[PDB]
Amino acid sequence: SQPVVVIDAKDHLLGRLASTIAKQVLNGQKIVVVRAEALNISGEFFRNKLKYHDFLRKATAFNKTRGPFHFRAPSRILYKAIRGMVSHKTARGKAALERLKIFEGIPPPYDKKKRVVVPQALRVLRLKPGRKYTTLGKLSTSVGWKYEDVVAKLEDKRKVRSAEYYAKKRAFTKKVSSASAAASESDVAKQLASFGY
Amino acid sequence: AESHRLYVKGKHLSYQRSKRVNNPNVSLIKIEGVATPQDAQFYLGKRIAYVYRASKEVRGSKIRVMWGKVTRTHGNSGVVRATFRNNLPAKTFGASVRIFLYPSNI
Amino acid sequence: STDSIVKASNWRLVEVGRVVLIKKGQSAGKLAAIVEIIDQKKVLIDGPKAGVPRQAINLGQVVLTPLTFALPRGARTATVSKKWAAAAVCEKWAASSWAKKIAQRERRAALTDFERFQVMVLRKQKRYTVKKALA
Amino acid sequence: MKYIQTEQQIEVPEGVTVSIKSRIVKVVGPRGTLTKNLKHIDVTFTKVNNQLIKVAVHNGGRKHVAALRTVKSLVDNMITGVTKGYKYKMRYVYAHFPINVNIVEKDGAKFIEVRNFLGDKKIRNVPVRDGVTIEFSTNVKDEIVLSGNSVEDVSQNAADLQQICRVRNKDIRKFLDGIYVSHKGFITE
Amino acid sequence: AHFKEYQVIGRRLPTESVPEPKLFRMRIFASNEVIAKSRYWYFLQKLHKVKKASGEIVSINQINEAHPTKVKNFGVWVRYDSRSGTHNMYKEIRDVSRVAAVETLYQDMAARHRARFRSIHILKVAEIEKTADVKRQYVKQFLTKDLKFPLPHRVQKSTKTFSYKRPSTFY
RNA sequence: GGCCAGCAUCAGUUUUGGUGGCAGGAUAAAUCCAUAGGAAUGUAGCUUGCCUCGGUAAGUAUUAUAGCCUGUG
RNA sequence: AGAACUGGCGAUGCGGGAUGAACCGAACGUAGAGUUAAGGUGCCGGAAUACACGCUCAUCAGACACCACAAAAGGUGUUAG
RNA sequence: UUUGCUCCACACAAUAUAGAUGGAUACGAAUAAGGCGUCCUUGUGGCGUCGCUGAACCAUAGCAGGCUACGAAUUGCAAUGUCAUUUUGCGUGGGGAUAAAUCAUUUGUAUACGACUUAGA
Repeated sequence: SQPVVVIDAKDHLLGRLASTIAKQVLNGQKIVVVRAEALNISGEFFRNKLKYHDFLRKATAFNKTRGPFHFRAPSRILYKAIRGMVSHKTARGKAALERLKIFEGIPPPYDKKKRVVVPQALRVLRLKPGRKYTTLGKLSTSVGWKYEDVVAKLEDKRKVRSAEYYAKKRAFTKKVSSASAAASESDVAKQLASFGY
Repeated sequence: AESHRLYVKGKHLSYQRSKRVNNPNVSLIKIEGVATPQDAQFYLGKRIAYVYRASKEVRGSKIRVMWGKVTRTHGNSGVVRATFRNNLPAKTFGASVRIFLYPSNI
Repeated sequence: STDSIVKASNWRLVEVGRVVLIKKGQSAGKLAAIVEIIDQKKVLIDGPKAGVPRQAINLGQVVLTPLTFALPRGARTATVSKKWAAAAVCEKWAASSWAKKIAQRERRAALTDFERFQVMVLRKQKRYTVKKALA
Repeated sequence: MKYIQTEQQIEVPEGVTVSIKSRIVKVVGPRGTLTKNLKHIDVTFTKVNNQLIKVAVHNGGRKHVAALRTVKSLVDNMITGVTKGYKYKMRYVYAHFPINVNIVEKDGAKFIEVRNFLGDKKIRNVPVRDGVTIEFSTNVKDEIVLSGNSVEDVSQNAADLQQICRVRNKDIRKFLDGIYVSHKGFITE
Repeated sequence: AHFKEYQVIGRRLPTESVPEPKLFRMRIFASNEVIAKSRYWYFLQKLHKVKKASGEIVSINQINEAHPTKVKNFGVWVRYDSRSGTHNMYKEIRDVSRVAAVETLYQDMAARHRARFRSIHILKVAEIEKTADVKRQYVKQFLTKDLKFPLPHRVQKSTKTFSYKRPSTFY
C-alpha cells in the first residue's frame, strides 16, 4: 500500500523472492531491495559454485564482449534472476525494470526507512531445517566480487548508529508507557474498551 | 478531514488473454484489499474510472476520465473483469484506476 | 558445582488433554481437546462444550493452546464434557491475552460507522490528556 | 520412517559446569575451559539435573538420529578433555638419518621443525595450535608429547607431524621412516 | 479417491438346470456404486465361470463404519503387481475407519512402490484387536503409555504479500 | 423532435449467494441412555529398604476416590 | 524396400505439444454473452507460492505422450517388504 | 553596447508524465529460538509477560474545511468536477560574477584521413 517498498533481503530465497518482485514491479509497485549480499539460495555452496562456473562458460565465441555478461555482484545476480522473469525486451518490461533498485548493504537514503519481509520467500519458512544453503555474498566473493569487505565495514558502522537510535527510542516508549497507564483507568478508556479499542 | 475519497484504488493489470492471444475488450482489475472471489462479489457492477491528463483543455479542464464497470470475478484471488466504453489503451498496464461505489446495495 | 544453565524451549506439545483452537473448516474458531494421537500428522479431537463434533483432524487445521487438562487416553464425549467443565477450560482460556485479542478483533469488525466515529472522538479526548501528561 | 523422540544423555562430573544456550556449549572444569558450537544440528538440550544433561532430537529419521550420538560423543570428549586432559605420545622411526626435531620461536606461533629426515635439506615446519603443549620424554629420547584439552586440536597436531614426514616416490613398504603416534590417553591418569 | 465400502451380492443368471444358483458376496472399497459393480464382476470372473452378461447383481449396500470415532490398528494384507512379477505385502495402519485406512494404503503404495490403483488388490483388512500383534515399528511407536511430542518448527501462513516483522517459529 | 447516459419495471440467455420443505439408506452409522461380559498402554485400594498423606520401585486388584472395549435394547 | 484396414496430411485454418504438413482437442460466414475440450495455474503468461499422504539432495538431479538417445552390471545411499 | 550570463522572490503563459490525493511508521541476531518489563549474587543470570499476523500504530469532525471567541440551498436525482511535479519562456525588483574552445599557422614523442602531442598576442 506504500508508494515505495523497501525489502530487507536477508534470509530470502533468490528465485522465490524474484518471482514476487517481478510480479509486483509489473503490477506497478516501486520496489527497492536493500541488503542483497545476505540473500540465501538453496542447494549446497559447491553446487551453486558449479552452476555459476557453468554460467561462466557461455560467452560468444567470435567476440566475447558481445556475449552473456556474467555480473559478479550479489545485487546483479538478483537482478539477473528478476530480469529472467520480466519480459525485458519490450517497453512494458523495460518500464517495469526501472521501478527496481537493488543495493548491497543499506545506502543512506534507506538507512532511516522501514524495511519489510516477504514471508513466501524466507529461507526459514520455506526450507527444511537441516538442508544446506548458500549465501550470495560468499558465492559472489568466490566467483570474483571485490567489495565484500567494504560492505561489511560499512554495515557495522550503520548497525552501531541503528542500535544507538533504538535505545533512545526504546527509552522514549518506556517513558510513554509509564505515563499512558495513568489514563487507562478513566471513563474515556472504560468507554473505549467496549468498542474493542 | 485530510481525506476526501469515496473510491477504492485498484490497478489495471492486463487485458483478458490466453497465452499468445489477448482480447482488448475485457480488462483485468486488481482491487487493492480483495483476496477471494467471494468478497470480490461485492464490487460487481460498480463503476470504474481511469483518470488521466492531457494538454488540450477540452470542456474547461485538462484531465479526462475513461468510464467503465466491473462485470464478473476472475480466477481465485480477487481479480475482477471490467468493461469500458472505449477500452483501456494498454499503456495503463500497471496504472491506478478508481472503483467507485455508485450502484450500491448497502 | 555452579548451576549448568541449559534451557532451550518450552514447547506446547500435543498430548492427551491438550486444548487446541480450530482455525479451518466448519468449526473454525472453536476450542476442542485432543483425545488420542492417530499418527504424527493427525489427532482425534472432541470439544463438546462449544458444539464441535468428535473428529479425526490433521494438525494443520488446529492451533495448539498453552493450557491443558488431565483426561484419560481415548475418552468419550460425555467424559470430555465432564472434565472440561471440571477444569473450567472456557474460563481459563477467556482470561488469556490470546482470547482477549481475538474478541477485540471480532469486536472491531462489527462496528458501524457511528461506532467508528465515536471511537475517533473518544480517542482524540484520550490523547489530549495523554500528550498533556507526558509534556 | 521418522521416529518420535530419540534421546541420549551426558553425565557431568563434579567441579564441571556445562553452559548451553542457542547450541553453543561451554564446558568449564579443572583443566580449564572448552567451547564448541553445535549450531549446525537441530537438537535440544535439557538440564534434567546438575549431575547429567539430556539431549534429544524429535522426528529426525535416521540422520538426526545418527548425528545425535556424534553430538553426545563430542560433548563427552570435551568434558573428558577438561576433567582429564588429552595426551598424545609420538615416536621417531628412522633407519639411517637422525630426525633432529626442535621447537623454534618464529615471529608468530611456536613452530616446531624436523631436520635430516632421510637426509633432506628441506626444513619441514608444523604450525601448532594455541591449546597444545609440546614436550620431550626423559627416559626415551625418540618421543614427543602433545597435550591439551581439545582432542581435535591435539590429534590434528599429532597428525600434522606424520603428514609431513611422508616418503615420496619410494616404496612405503620398504621405507618405514617418520614420526608415528604410539599412545593416546590422558594427562591426569 | 473419496473411498466408500460396498457390499455387493451377485449371482449367476437362473436356468432350468439350476433355478436357484449360488449367491456370492464381496466387500469392495471403491468410489461409487458403478465402479463398485465393475470391481465386483472383475473379481468374480477370477473365481467363477460367470460374466456380466451371464450374471446379475442382487444387492449393493454401503457399509458405514461401526464406530467411526475410535482409533483402530488395521492390518492390511494386499497383493500388487510391480514391474517384475507380483508380490504380497502386509501393512499396519492406525486410522479410525476402514475407508480411511484403505485411502492411506492406496496413497503410500503409490508413493513407495509406484503402484497405481489398477495394480493393487486388497486381500484383507482386519482390525488388530489388541496391542500385542501389531508388529511394525511405525505403529508400535505410537502405542506407548503417555505419548507426547512437540512440533518444533511452526510455519505461520502468510495472508498478505509483505510482512513488517521477522516471523518467529516457536510454538 | 432526436443522439449520449442514469434509474425503475419487464422479457431472453447466463452467473453467484442466502434460506425453507420433503424422500431414501442398517428407516444412515454415530453420539447419548440402560444392561451383560471383558481386558490393559491397569484406575482406586492392598503388599511394598528410606520415603513425597501409598509417590518414585514392581507386584496384586477388572471400577473402586478415573476410564475404556465388546455384545444386546 | 514392398503390402492389408482405418484415420489424416496433400486441399486445413483454430486452441495445445516453446517452434514442426502428419500427434492431442476441434474442423472455419460476421459479431456479442456464457461454458468447455486438449493443455495448464511461481514469474515470463491468462489461472491455487491450493489442499492431502509419501519419496528424492544428484561435484553433468528431475520435470507434458509422439519426441527429439539409452542398456547390461553394480552402490549395508535411503525407504518399504 | 547591466541588449549578454547566473542565483533569488513571485506575477503569469506553454509542454510532458510507465501513473501521488491521509502516513515508505528505521535495532541487530537466532528460528531445536526470541521481544519487552523488573530485580540482581552483571550472567550464555532470576522472575513476570507477549506472540498465534500490520485485522496494527499514528493522524482523522470544521464552506477541499469559513467568520465570530452566523454561513454553506438553485453544481437542480450521478457525469474526475480540476488542488499534485518536473522542464521552459516572459515580466518586475534584489544580489552576484567578467571566459574559453575550434578552424587557420606551427611541432613531430603522433600520423592513411580525422585524431594525438607541442608552440604562438
